[PDB]
Amino acid sequence: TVAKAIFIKCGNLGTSMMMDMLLDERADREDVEFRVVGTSVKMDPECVEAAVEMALDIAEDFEPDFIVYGGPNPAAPGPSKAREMLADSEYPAVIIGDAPGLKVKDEMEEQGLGYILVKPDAMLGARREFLDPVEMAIYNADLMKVLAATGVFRVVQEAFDELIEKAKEDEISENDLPKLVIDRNTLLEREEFENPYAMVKAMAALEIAENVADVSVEGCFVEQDKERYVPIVASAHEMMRKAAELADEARELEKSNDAVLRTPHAPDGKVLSKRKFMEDPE
Amino acid sequence: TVAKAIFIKCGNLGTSMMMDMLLDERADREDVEFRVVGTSVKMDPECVEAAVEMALDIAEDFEPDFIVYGGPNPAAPGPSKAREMLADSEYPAVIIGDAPGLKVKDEMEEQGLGYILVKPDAMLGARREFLDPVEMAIYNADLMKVLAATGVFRVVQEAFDELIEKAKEDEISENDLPKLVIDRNTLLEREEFENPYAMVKAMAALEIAENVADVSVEGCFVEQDKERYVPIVASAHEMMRKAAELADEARELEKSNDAVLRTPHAPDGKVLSKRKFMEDPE
Amino acid sequence: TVAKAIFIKCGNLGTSMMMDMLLDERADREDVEFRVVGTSVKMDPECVEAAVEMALDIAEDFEPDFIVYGGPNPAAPGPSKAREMLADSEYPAVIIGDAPGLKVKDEMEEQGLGYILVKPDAMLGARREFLDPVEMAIYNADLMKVLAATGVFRVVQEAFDELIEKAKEDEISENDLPKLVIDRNTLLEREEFENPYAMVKAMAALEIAENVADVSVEGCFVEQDKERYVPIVASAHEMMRKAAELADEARELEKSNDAVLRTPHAPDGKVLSKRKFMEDPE
Amino acid sequence: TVAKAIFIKCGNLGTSMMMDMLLDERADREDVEFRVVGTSVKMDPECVEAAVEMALDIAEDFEPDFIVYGGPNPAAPGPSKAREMLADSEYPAVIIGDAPGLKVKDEMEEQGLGYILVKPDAMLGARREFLDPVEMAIYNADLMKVLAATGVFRVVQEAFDELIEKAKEDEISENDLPKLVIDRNTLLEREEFENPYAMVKAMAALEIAENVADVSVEGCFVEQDKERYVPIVASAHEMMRKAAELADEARELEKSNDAVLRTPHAPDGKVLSKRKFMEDPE
Amino acid sequence: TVAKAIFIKCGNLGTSMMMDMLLDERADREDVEFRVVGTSVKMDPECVEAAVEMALDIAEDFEPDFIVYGGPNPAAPGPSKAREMLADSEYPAVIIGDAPGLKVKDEMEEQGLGYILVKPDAMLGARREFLDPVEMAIYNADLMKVLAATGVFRVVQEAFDELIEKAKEDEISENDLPKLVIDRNTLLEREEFENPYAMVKAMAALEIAENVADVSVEGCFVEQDKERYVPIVASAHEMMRKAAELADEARELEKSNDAVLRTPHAPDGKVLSKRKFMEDPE
Amino acid sequence: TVAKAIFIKCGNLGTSMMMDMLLDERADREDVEFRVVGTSVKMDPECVEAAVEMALDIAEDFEPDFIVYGGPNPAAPGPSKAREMLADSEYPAVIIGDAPGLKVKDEMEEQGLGYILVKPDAMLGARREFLDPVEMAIYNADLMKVLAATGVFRVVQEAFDELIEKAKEDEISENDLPKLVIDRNTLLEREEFENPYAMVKAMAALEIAENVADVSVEGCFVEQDKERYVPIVASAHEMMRKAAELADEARELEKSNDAVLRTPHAPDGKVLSKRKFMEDPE
Ligand SMILES: [Mg+2]
Ligand SMILES: [Mg+2]
Ligand SMILES: [Mg+2]
Ligand SMILES: [Mg+2]
Ligand SMILES: [Mg+2]
Ligand SMILES: [Mg+2]
Ligand SMILES: [Mg+2]
Ligand SMILES: [Mg+2]
Repeated sequence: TVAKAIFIKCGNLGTSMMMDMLLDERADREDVEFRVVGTSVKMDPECVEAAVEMALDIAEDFEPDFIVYGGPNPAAPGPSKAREMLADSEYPAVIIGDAPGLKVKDEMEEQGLGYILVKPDAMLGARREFLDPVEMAIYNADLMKVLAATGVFRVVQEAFDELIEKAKEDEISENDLPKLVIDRNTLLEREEFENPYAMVKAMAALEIAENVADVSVEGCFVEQDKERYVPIVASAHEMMRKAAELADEARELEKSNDAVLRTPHAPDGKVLSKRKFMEDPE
Repeated sequence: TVAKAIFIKCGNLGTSMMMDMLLDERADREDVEFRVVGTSVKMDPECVEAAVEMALDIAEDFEPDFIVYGGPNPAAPGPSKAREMLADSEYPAVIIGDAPGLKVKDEMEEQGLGYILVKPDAMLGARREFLDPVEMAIYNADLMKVLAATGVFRVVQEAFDELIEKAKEDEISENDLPKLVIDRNTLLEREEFENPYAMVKAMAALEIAENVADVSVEGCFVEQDKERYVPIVASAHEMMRKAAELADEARELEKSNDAVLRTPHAPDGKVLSKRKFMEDPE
Repeated sequence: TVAKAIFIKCGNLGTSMMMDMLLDERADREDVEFRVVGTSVKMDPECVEAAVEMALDIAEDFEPDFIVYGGPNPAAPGPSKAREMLADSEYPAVIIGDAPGLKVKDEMEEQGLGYILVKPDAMLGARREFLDPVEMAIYNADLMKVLAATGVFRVVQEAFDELIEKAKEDEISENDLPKLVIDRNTLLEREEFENPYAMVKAMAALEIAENVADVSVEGCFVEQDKERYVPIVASAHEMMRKAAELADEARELEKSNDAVLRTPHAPDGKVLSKRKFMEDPE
Repeated sequence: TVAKAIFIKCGNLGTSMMMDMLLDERADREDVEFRVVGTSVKMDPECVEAAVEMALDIAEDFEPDFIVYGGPNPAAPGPSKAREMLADSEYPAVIIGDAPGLKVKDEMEEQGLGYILVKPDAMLGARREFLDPVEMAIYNADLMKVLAATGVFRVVQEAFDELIEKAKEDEISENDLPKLVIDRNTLLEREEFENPYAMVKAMAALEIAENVADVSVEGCFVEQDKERYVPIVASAHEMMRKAAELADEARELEKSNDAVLRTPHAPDGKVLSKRKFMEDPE
Repeated sequence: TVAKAIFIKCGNLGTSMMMDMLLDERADREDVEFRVVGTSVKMDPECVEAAVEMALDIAEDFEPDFIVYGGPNPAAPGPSKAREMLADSEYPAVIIGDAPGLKVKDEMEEQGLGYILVKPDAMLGARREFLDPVEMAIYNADLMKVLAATGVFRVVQEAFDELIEKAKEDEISENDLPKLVIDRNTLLEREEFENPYAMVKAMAALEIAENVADVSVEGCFVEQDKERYVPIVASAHEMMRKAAELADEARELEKSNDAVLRTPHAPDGKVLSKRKFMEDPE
Repeated sequence: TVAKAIFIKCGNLGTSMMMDMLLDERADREDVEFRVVGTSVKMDPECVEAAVEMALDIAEDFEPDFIVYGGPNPAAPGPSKAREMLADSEYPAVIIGDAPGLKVKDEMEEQGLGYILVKPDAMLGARREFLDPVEMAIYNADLMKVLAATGVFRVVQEAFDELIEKAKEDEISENDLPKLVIDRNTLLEREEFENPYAMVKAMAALEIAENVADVSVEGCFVEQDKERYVPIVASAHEMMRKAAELADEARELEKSNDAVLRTPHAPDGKVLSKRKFMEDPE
């Protein structure tokens, strides 16, 4: 049995960039089929409605088991429109967002929607005087390293792998949909790191990443004097570059102990596991 | 006038991940509208045909000025199917690929297709014993840093910004479509770096990135003994992590000279430019 | 001529550690004379009363133009007892503290006391399972580097030096007592850095340092499960270590531009200035 | 029993900055009480006399079990005056100093004084053209990191904790006073590091720190041409920065082995011990 | 007992620099005696003939069991003249060279010569506008670190040591002459590293080092525009510097596991072995 | 005119490894011809005599303008034998050695010999339990980097190039022979570095390198307990590794200012100069 899902991407978040690929890392899974659609970085109501309409049009013939909408701020006008539309459909749906989505957690539960809110997936320093295409890619590279090496992406992988198993049995109820809020403390109960200083460095990285959002918000929405907001948004990006270095340090500590956790998918979808470098995943 | 384009993403390449977002980094461009569709990491003929069918179905009402297909190896069976389908349509199209696409350069020109082949966008170490979702994200983070900080993404941004200006006048001929092959030497004629050692470090990074592909190919397709191919594909990822460090070093050298090039888009689409940190882009 | 002051130290703050020495770095100023007294790390009301008693006791013959009380949380029982005793004395006083001091900011202005509150001077992870003497010294070394290389200590040096001048004019009124709150944004109003990225890295260092406090507070006072609070306080120390590294990176950028600001004292007390390494300070 | 001591600080040494704090890192010991006095950085005969007078006057009602004088060069005029005054007093006393103190080791033994001479606690590059307040704080941050992470501060902690136990017998014989000389080779007799390379990197850091003193002395007291002495004193600071980086590397090695030694004090003064991060100190 | 050999050095290779010293690291072996002769960096046929003449001249009385010729490109005119003269002599010979030596591999086996071709021993960026004496020494330092820390020099040490044993048995036949080609994959057949990531980082270092050669060749012999060839040769040197850093990182991983392999010679010549730092070599 | 010289190498010193190569970095000088002979690492009286005999025998027909003997400790038995033999010969000669050579500086002057004594060229940690071939190569790679990047090799290059010009007069007076002692302070009289912090970091690297010798001597010739001497010699190597990192940092600072001094030789032997990367050497 093959699980099917549609992913909708409007605006950009580190987790939404990677969400679907974390589920079939080598494209050799025989038990899933996905469609991805979106309006690139635009996330205003008009564009989001168009993205969701594309998804629901495709859904008629594709018959997805679930639909995922990912992008910044579930509480903003565009994303709110996607929530209304998905909540109004027959398809089980999950919203992937950032910390600002906490504001509409109750609304989503009432809408029968699942959610994964990633607090360290911080908004970048989006002022024209600082953020050009290259800087936007450098920041996303640092954020991707943080979310991957700290183990945050493994939490997302697990949540979706569980939903995929239920999708195969056409047994996805509203109570099966995730209601997750990820942050620094999430790491305390993961079996991610064998070395404790790796866990602690990873936690420091996620704390710094979560803190970057407040700096970006101050420089993009509060401060209006350019002589002040340009340095402010740039400082947010310097923070994120150091958070990636902490995440890199944590991973190198696991390498020193030959204890790097790897959880690849088998062709039939089963999530395997290994720690030692030369050990086969099982 | 608003330029419209559809991006199709099958399989994953660092350049295809970012291609559309490099054109509207803060989502405030009033002169473009994009639709993005794809089948995630799957790039076999069946999936690619489905992705292209989605795009062409959307194209009827969306009326794009051009269509872009991005993903690994334009010469593989799946991508070749996309090339046939796009070549058979009325829509000007561009193929974004990696070095293996060089094999079908002549075919694409005969098909009336543009192309941007990025040699340093290297295939990862895709063996199940090593590549799990987290490792696949860490590698992509390093590759994204390399492609961004060396200036490769600025070359892509420029090529598409030129096509967008022509799209606005509905004047995109086959001769206007790009025919670009990017590698280490491309950097020699860019006005990217003010400091020469930054350029030289960026070139070293792209050379190492291009070389990673041969290692990944050896470990994934040639070597069949796991005691040998697992270390081989892992060594490819260690190379890419050092290429990202070189790219980071180049950018820090530009920072030391307060000469970091930034080329953000104005709301009307115009590509602005600046070097000094406190200088407004113009 | 020759101003005099008494410094009282109870508990420890990075700023209180260095405050007096920042005013006579080579012990060759002839316009100042200082006395330092305290009860070491203890800062309970009994111990703080004893410390101010010592200060007030020696003030009788020493005759200080002003007295300084420095240590953590001026809102706590111990430090509050000290503000009480100093406000009702015949010597103008200044309170050096950290962010919690903001709770009693107005109360201090009402008491006729001066103050310098350093937000980035963060409480450390004071849990017995983690913080031994060596770890405390390591954390203080990192904090000392942050406060010094970001330029925060220069702001403090300048405040006390201006007061030392007002004091020589035997006219120290309340309107002369400093009323400073120092944080990341303090750097925007300074000319500390010639290189813009050095200032932005220094800002990021101060933001991380300020954020360390919330983590230490959670681990010391809120979280009660030791499997969680030990990793939490350690993650605060890993954050500070990276803040120290950003501060170091900033200073190295100034070195690359041969623009390290140095403001040494002359024997008469005047603050000289220089930027180039081989430039005499004027 | 509650042991009591008075610490006198004139001039600045890394060990004198931290000595008292190393004995009650979280201020929760109920078996000790300290008073700290001094004249800040000034250490001339006049100031040191005043410093010891304050101490002796306080000693009257405080009734300490021992007195500690810490500062650079026990052989200089001021410190020599302090040695005579303390040697003459009724209180058992210990002198904390640097390598120049070796010149009067026999003399202190005849004066009935204890001593802890720390060779790596090197004099800084005190030339006006180079050493301003910020540079002095940066140097001290590096030196503190070296003395902490190499284990030197634990040697000092242990010596005083041993004396405090003796004091609880209200009988400190001259025989009980420490007579220690600490340097690179001190580590060979300790079990500070579980990893041998961490021990040898720590030894290299202490050797470099010890060697800094000779460079500082040359630039401050021998070389008279500013074109030569400013570079000489700055080179001493670059050496101390790298010593701190070596000490940091040693500690990260202990982290990789989850073997960081921690020896916190219990509320009753007992020194506990632990190696594994998640293990309770016992 | 006491084997003898003559080493001839013309031109420079990292391996030829170190080959003889790797056999008697502390100059205390009593089973070997060596003579070294050459014409420095010159390797033209006239200079190489003179060097072999010296060797053959001293061989008359010295009576070497074997002669070694080491330097770049055994396929070039100069080195070919040396293979000619050595193959037609009464002393068994071995040729140490780099990758270009593969062109004449069969030709050398036909000449009855032994060989050790080190692929990672890459030609440097020998253009006058870039390579001065200091840059050449820097490049050689990085290459020397790569060849040593990755374990390549141990492979070479072992080849010559086994030959030295065959030589003492006065039975050195052609079947005893080494026929080695060393590259990244050579490490897969060794037990050099206890930590798997140290071996993978060492493999990546050797792959980058091998790739440096193609870049140097392009800049020195193909590219003719100086605005392009100077950056090209410099990028090859930046690559080697990162290869040296990966090799260093690998060695540090072995240190973290206290597993640095050491194979020192005993006075009698037997190769001892040890892994733990404090373990006597047996 | 074609100057000729013979280099004799017994034992190993960093300066003796590179001395001849520093004079013809690309082997294109047509004004010089060299012969190099030696006994590898052995430097006992027997071997050194044989070494000088080879040289003197070759000198007959070669007819060099001067002879150079390079190796550790000019004062040891073997080197002393070489000094006597060369002093007695008809050829002007120069002795290259390390700091122990200072012991016979007056003697060499009376022997009519020139000398270049390099204090930072430190003896390595030659204890069997620690120094195997790989460790020796690693140490030498770090030392080479220090002597190259700090500018010491340029001092040596210049001294010999000055002597070669004299030799082209077929008249080298004793007065023409170099009498140099190189150490940290040598940099103060050079204009090697455009950036002053690069100069002081290079000075710090040479100081650390010079200080390594004393640690090595202690572990090799003074300390007899293996539990103490193995850590001692390994600590000397950790110091040299950090000295190399400092020298690397100095060079990267020159790169940031596009001010890397390069002084390549022209085909006729003239020494050219350039600072800016893209500028031709003149
Ligand atoms: Mg439903
Ligand atoms: Mg409902
Ligand atoms: Mg169910
Ligand atoms: Mg067409
Ligand atoms: Mg056509
Ligand atoms: Mg046209
Ligand atoms: Mg439990
Ligand atoms: Mg031109």
